[PDB]
Amino acid sequence: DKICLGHHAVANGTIVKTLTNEQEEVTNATETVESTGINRLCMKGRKHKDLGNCHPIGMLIGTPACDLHLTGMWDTLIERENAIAYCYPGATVNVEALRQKIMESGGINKISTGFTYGSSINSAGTTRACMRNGGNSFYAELKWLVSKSAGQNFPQTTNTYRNTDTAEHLIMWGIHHPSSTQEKNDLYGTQSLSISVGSSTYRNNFVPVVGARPQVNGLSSRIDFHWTLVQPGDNITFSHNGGLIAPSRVSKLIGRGLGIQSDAPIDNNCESKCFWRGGSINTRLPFQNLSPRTVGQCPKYVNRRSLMLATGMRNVPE
Amino acid sequence: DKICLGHHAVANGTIVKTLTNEQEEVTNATETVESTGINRLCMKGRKHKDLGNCHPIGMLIGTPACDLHLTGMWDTLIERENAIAYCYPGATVNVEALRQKIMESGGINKISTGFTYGSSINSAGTTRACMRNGGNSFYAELKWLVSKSAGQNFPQTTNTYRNTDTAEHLIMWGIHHPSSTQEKNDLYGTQSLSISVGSSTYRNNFVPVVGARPQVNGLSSRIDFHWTLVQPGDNITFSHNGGLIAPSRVSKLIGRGLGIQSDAPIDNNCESKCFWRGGSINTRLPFQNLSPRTVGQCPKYVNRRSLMLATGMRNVPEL
Amino acid sequence: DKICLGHHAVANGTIVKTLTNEQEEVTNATETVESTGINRLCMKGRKHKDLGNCHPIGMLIGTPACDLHLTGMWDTLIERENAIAYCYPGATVNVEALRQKIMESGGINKISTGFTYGSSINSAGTTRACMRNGGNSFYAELKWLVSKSAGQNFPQTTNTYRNTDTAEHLIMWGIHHPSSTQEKNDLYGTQSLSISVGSSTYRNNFVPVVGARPQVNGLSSRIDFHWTLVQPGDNITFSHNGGLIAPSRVSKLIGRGLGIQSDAPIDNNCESKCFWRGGSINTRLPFQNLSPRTVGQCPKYVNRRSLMLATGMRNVPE
Amino acid sequence: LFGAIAGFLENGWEGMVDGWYGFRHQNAQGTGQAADYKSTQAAIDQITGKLNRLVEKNTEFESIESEFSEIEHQIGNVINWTKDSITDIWTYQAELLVAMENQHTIDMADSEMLNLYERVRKQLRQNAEEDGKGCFEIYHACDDSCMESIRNNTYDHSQYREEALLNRLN
Amino acid sequence: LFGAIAGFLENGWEGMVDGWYGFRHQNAQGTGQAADYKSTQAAIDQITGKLNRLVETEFESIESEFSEIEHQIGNVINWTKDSITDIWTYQAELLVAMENQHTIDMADSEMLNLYERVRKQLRQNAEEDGKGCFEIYHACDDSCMESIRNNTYDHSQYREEALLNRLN
Amino acid sequence: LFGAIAGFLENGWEGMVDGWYGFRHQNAQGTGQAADYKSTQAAIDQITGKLNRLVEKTNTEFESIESEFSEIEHQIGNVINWTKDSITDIWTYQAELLVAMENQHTIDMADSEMLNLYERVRKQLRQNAEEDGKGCFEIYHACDDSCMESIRNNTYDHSQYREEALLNRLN
Ligand SMILES: *[C@@H]1O[C@H](CO)[C@@H](O[C@@H]2O[C@H](CO)[C@@H](O[C@@H]3O[C@H](CO[C@H]4O[C@H](CO)[C@@H](O)[C@H](O)[C@@H]4O)[C@@H](O)[C@H](O)[C@@H]3O)[C@H](O)[C@H]2NC(C)=O)[C@H](O)[C@H]1NC(C)=O
Ligand SMILES: *[C@@H]1O[C@H](CO)[C@@H](O[C@@H]2O[C@H](CO)[C@@H](O)[C@H](O)[C@H]2NC(C)=O)[C@H](O)[C@H]1NC(C)=O
Ligand SMILES: *[C@@H]1O[C@H](CO)[C@@H](O)[C@H](O)[C@H]1NC(C)=O
Ligand SMILES: *[C@@H]1O[C@H](CO)[C@@H](O)[C@H](O)[C@H]1NC(C)=O
Ligand SMILES: *[C@@H]1O[C@H](CO)[C@@H](O)[C@H](O)[C@H]1NC(C)=O
Ligand SMILES: *[C@@H]1O[C@H](CO)[C@@H](O)[C@H](O)[C@H]1NC(C)=O
Repeated sequence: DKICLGHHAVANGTIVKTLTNEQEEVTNATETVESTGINRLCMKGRKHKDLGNCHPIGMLIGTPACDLHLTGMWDTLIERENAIAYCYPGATVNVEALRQKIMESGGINKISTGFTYGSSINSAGTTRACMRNGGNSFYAELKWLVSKSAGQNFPQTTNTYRNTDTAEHLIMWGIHHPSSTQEKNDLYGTQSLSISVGSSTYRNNFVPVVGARPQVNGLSSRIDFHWTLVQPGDNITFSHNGGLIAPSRVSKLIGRGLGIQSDAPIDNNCESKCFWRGGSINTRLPFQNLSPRTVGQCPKYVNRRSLMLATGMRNVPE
Repeated sequence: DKICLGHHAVANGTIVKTLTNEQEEVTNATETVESTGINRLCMKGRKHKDLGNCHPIGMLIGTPACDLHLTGMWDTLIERENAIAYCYPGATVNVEALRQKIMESGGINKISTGFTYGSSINSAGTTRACMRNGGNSFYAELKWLVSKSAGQNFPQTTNTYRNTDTAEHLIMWGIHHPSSTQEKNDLYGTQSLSISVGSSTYRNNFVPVVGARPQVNGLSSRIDFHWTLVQPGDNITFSHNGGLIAPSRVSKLIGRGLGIQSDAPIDNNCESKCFWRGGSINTRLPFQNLSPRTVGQCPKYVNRRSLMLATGMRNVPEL
Repeated sequence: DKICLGHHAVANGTIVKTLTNEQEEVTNATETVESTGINRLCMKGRKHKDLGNCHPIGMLIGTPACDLHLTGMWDTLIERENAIAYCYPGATVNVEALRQKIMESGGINKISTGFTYGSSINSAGTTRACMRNGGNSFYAELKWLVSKSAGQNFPQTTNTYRNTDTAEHLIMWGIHHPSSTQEKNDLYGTQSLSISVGSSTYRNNFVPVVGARPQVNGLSSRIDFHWTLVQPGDNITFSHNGGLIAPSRVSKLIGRGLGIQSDAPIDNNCESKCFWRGGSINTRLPFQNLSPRTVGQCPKYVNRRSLMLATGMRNVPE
Repeated sequence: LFGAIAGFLENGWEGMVDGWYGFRHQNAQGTGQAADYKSTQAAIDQITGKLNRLVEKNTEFESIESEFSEIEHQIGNVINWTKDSITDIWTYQAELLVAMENQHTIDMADSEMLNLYERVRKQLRQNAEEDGKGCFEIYHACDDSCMESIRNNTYDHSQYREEALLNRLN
Repeated sequence: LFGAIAGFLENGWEGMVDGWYGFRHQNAQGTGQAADYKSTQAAIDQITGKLNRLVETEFESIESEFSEIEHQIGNVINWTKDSITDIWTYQAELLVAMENQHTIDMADSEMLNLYERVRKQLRQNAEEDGKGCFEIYHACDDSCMESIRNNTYDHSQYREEALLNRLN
Repeated sequence: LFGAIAGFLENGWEGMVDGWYGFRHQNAQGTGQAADYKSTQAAIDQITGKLNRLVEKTNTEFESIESEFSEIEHQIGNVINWTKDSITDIWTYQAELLVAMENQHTIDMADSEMLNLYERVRKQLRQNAEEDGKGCFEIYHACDDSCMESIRNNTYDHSQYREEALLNRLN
């Protein structure tokens, strides 16, 4: 006559780790490390812009491939891998800080600069390198100023952008470095060239660096870009002599957005808060081993395939 | 007959979290996260200097607002929200590194460069932009060198400072960027302008550049400031023919101090080791939630308003 | 009759810390924080390289001190306190990034530029500041160009290097800054000196500037070194008038290595994965208090002399 | 560690699929099995308590390293050192967490087995004795309804004490 | 957990104020309530060891409060700082959760140690009722009770009587 | 905490170099001592396990971001400094906690293995013995040297001595 106490067990237990013991068998366990991701950019509930083959830099200066991305509002901005910033050769000074400001924004507006040029300047120049609708063109947001009368000295010119708004504006310009002394003289005259840019807080000077001899060597025609922020109430003045690629518009970065670099297709039916190069991570687990490079609200990356949390007692089979 | 065992309880217990329960009632508990803080700078026990409306850079070049702050000794240096660096407008290359150097120091002495200039140089130029006694002045630790005889070519000039001391010195100079061709010509002549500076450990060189800009304290002209450390036993040589704003004193940073950016008022009767933009934090607690930006010796900032550490048994009151 | 249960104890117990007790006596315990290191760089099993008094930078430009270190291969590169980069006094732009690129590298190959100069140029400038075999010499990988006919204008000159390899190349050059007018005139002639360098990803102009300066290694004149990465298929051109310190060879960094700055002699018979200024750390403990600066695979640094882990019960003495 | 699961209890019961803890009994009429509701819930609630903290979620981060373009070499290295540092910290914390949690989970399940066993012992009072394998040898006839009153915690020990004592003693 | 607090003891005594643990009893001369000083002090001391560990580096600024920070280094600083804060916040939460779990079970423990001390003390003169009480099977006056609290009770003195009582 | 090691067992036994826990008996033949191997290996096995976790660290490869021999740019130096010090405060606090927590559990574990041996013997003795306040069992029948080993051997059959034992307990 007898009453016996005991506990359950299962035919197949799971192995977990404790302070005192690896290989400790328990009745049940769940995974604390998310190892599987969604290979798509879940954009439900997000006002987003996919930039396609348009690089964020391209947005501000108006490269043909960004003509549909010159303005917008968004809470999310998506950058793709081989996007185009430039149609004419050259590069942007301080490029990564500018790209991050753009990728941090919630949108862009454009404001016209109001710049006009005297009779002795041709401002409507274009180039075979920058094709738009099958025609020679140029950056939408800029003007290639040259001497209307070739070989002649570019006139000492003055231009002033005034920010009459209540937020900082981002103005970009370019400096043209000619491919030879022959090219430079024809566009801008024999005179020494100086391009001066001055605000209340920013000052700088630019001198076109003149290339040599063949076009296929390293010193050939390029337009390099510079930028700065213009504060509300402040003016910025360009004093130039030939070589300035002048802004016909400046940009205004608006609010905050989340910046995503990824080549994953946009899926509008799923919602997510964490992204990486490879797509999205949606999970309640506190750790992930998908990527050390994530943006948004994410589980912390860990160097482990599996970390099992016991959800049952020691499993003691008969 | 019987004897019984029991534990106490209280009418009103307090809720804590455990590993297994977020709503677990216990007899007593206490905070781990500091929430209050003090909206003043507790400076009791510190040799401090409040800079007021003087910006740390201004100490070195000698802006008027910094006249009571050109030398000193301190263990705490306090910077304020709109302190002034520049009377004559411009900027300083690597300005934030310089500001942090000054804000880590425990003081500054000044040391004359002993610079002298030939007859054809007027070295005491002044401007409306820098004022002492309501009249035209200039940076106390620099000199605006110009042609004594206007429009004339500024002479080729050499000036050498020699660090005969046993610690490194900080020398600052400016480069004048005029606002117009005419103005540049009046000050320095029509000749090409070149300034080159060189020590054993440093080489750079500069070109005064003319351009139209907005007025800042009524000026469209600009002075760009530069600086370098001159080591013990080394000399630094200025070669120039117009455009040099020449240093008349150098600085020496002495020792170490804690630098604070905050506009909370100074309070001399209370002491602290932890400071932020609002004044101070005094607590034995290991965690605080007042601000993610603190300097000194502080509790660690956390993203929670409250974490209670139980200091009693489970609370099991009568039914 | 009676039977009794008990545990063991020892005369001399060891104090450990718990959550509830600062001074708690247990039977045994062991240290969890390593305090002892080896006073040697244990280099066994590493293809290592001890640069001795050769500074990483001097490897690329070929200072006399680095003659034994101009090419090579390694998984570990050791830099030393007395290390020399410059014989002819000067400085290098972004010197710490460059140094770091060299110290992560796993070797260096050197490739001729092929630069030739006509009869107006003496390409064999040498100096007492750069002794090599008891004779006056110069950077091994660079050439001091000067006018063959003393005092005459250095000719306008164009040199172009093409990277025809499949990896990037690092090319270094220098700009001479004479110490007097007389020197500048003798070396290059009385003309205005201009040097411009251009690739697809670099454009710049330099102007030699005369200035009086203290003697370093006997010279008051200086050389400013510049550098850039030339990509596969790209070309980089030098247009120069005098003042250029031209590359005769360019570099190629190969693969990956671990950079060590240390004072300790090498031991090629001991093994280690963890290094600091004072040598190596070979321990199984998770923590150390030797140095907060270490490279490689190390225990984590902690601000504590000792941390005792109990390996036995409470000690209750008789 | 408490004494029961993988302790003085020899093994577990695969058969008992309706709870975590329970009773097997032996009497003149045979054999029966039953699970204890309260003790299994107490263990299960504490597990879910743990799980709830686990899935507690957070801070928005933005990119500090470009996926598709080059970063400056030196700040690149700093970011690298920093991320790898942060990652070793979370790795270690995640190992610690589950190791500590798992230990405590195990020991907690043990403790609820013991507390059940202890409750029963105190009920039976002087009417049973322990066999050291988790069974209580009862010293009177105990029919199905009597077994029920034990698991149901209404078993009155005084009702059987008289018989029980003289069976324990003769 | 140990079976006592919020366990086989139905509830706490709000009326005990001179300790965390103590004795209630019923006999001829009436009832009483005394707190146990030893058990109360092993619990409290353990608590103060944790508050000790609780209350035990100098940092300077790397973020200008009043001037612009270069943008790229600014984001690296934000990221690093937010990552440190996530770490400390997770550490703060785990510390308290883990500590509170232990404090409660330690409290429970010390109560069971006192219950266990008494049980072996009384030996074969008493039987537990399951609600935390020992039914004493002999006459036990106020000086017998303190004898149980003082841990001075000699079972052998009252044994033979108590055993005649337990068996009839 | 379990009631045993710093509790109802007055003090440890230095004399027992034989193992971690064990027996001391007293019978007509004499007094003696033995160490129980199961219980001690239970405790030690959990210890060597904590130690395996302590040294089981595979490690990330770090490179240098601070120059030993040349100066680093000031602002970047200060970011680095602040980061490394913030990492070190974390590891320092982690190492302190790890040990403090581990040590607390190691003691209480050792206490538990002791209480579990005691309970095993108490139950095994059944109605032939009673406990004093200390860790001893008063056995109410003559127990042989062979009988004593039969209690540590876990082979002691209580039904064999019960009648005798019950009689001594009551008379
Ligand atoms: C830093 O600046 C210092 C000041 O110019 C430099 O020191 C100078 O270097 C020059 C040349 O190397 C030395 O010049 C010579 O002097 C001797 C006579 O010397 C003795 O007499 C002088 C005059 O009373 C006295 O000051 C000295 O201590 C000696 O007792 C002549 O025979 C030579 O023709 C020549 O004129 C300077 O003496 C020397 N000055 C000092 C204070 O040492 C120093 O070179 C600069 N450092 C660097 C890195 O360039
Ligand atoms: C930017 O330029 C405009 C004009 O070039 C400046 O504005 C004038 O400011 C004065 C006094 O503030 C007013 O009396 C005028 O009416 C303004 N002009 C107009 C048409 O609005 C302005 O001050 C400049 N900003 C800076 C910072 O220099
Ligand atoms: C580099 O030079 C070679 C030979 O002239 C030429 O084939 C190539 O197009 C040049 N590279 C570029 C990108 O211009
Ligand atoms: C002391 O501890 C170390 C490691 O835990 C161990 O090797 C040694 O056997 C212990 N010594 C004793 C006295 O047991
Ligand atoms: C850094 O973070 C703070 C807090 O959100 C914010 O005000 C600031 O814009 C951020 N800085 C950068 C570099 O974006
Ligand atoms: C950075 O911190 C280290 C540690 O004290 C110190 O040696 C060094 O001087 C500090 N460097 C800077 C940037 O001031």
